[PDB]
Amino acid sequence: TPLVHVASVEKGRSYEDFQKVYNAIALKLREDDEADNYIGYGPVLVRLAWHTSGTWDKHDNTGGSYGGTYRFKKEFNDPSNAGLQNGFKFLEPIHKEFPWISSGDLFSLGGVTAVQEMQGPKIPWRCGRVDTPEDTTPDNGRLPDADKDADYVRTFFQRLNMNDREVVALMGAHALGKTHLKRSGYEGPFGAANNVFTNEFYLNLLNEDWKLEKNDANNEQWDSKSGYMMLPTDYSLIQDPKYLSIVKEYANDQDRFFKDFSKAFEKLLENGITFPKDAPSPFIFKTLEEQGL
Ligand code: HEM
Ligand SMILES: O=C1O[C@H]([C@@H](O)CO)C(O)=C1O
Repeated sequence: TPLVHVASVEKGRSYEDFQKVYNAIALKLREDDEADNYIGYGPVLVRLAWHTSGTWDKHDNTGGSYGGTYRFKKEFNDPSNAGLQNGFKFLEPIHKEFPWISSGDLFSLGGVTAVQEMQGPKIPWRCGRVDTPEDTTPDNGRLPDADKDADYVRTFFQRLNMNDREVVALMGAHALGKTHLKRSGYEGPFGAANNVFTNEFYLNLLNEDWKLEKNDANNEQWDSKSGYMMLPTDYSLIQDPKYLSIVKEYANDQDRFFKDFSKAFEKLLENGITFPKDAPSPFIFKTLEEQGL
């Protein structure tokens, strides 16, 4: 039997405590509005949560969000994580304000807060991740390659126990922010609204005119007449006929896309964690806007 990670709620903490940590991330998001040319820290926090979760292997329960291992040099220096140090740095003063929260809880809560605060769906979220030692840090190379096709994508995500719908849903996070040539070898915004969470990823894939080109690091990307880009793995969602059908469904139903993404994103952030029968129910946090804050 693989490793077992039992959710253990930070001693004495309840929903109100975590709503505070959320509110502090949310306030700071509002505050550092100007970053990445007025994109903000929203997207990088969404990406930080996915990457700290996306090391999971279903086969042996190694990696995943539970251990908060990104805080160790091997994981924070992962070439795939280039840039994410900004997300870490952003969450640093949050963690000094709320030092009782585990690292895994913080990184994953950062992703939740970012989505909700960019007008994304509500993402139920559970506390109880527990910091694990350095020797538990997963090796580099577990996050995906961008220069690949649909067959790669489908296989890759099987290791995260994600099916076709879950893959297409999670990839709509590429409505957010942009690629940076210095970080990934790709350059450009994915779409128009860079820090507002919509189903624009699917609509753009279908409606724009894309042209495959070599960028300034000699990597291939799909470039639109409108000035957007897609990764080869992004564009594969319309080259594969099963993916294409789901792309069309999300392009044509914002509510279903929100619903599906919420489920898949909670699932991604919870993979590898055992929650006790007596654990609290997932928390649905209020936005600042819903609190009047
Ligand atoms: C086939 C799978 C995926 C590949 C190959 C991939 C690859 C990439 C690359 C190369 C970048 C640009 C990094 C940079 O230069 O700043 C990027 C950005 C981003 N990714 Fe993905 N990604 C994948 C799936 C996902 C998923 C599942 C999520 C979250 C649910 C996600 C969220 C993001 C976000 C928010 C950004 C923009 C961050 C920013 O603006 O700094 N990606 N992705
Ligand atoms: O959301 C984002 O945050 C980082 C930026 O803040 C780094 O300074 C980034 O790349 C985004 O698009």
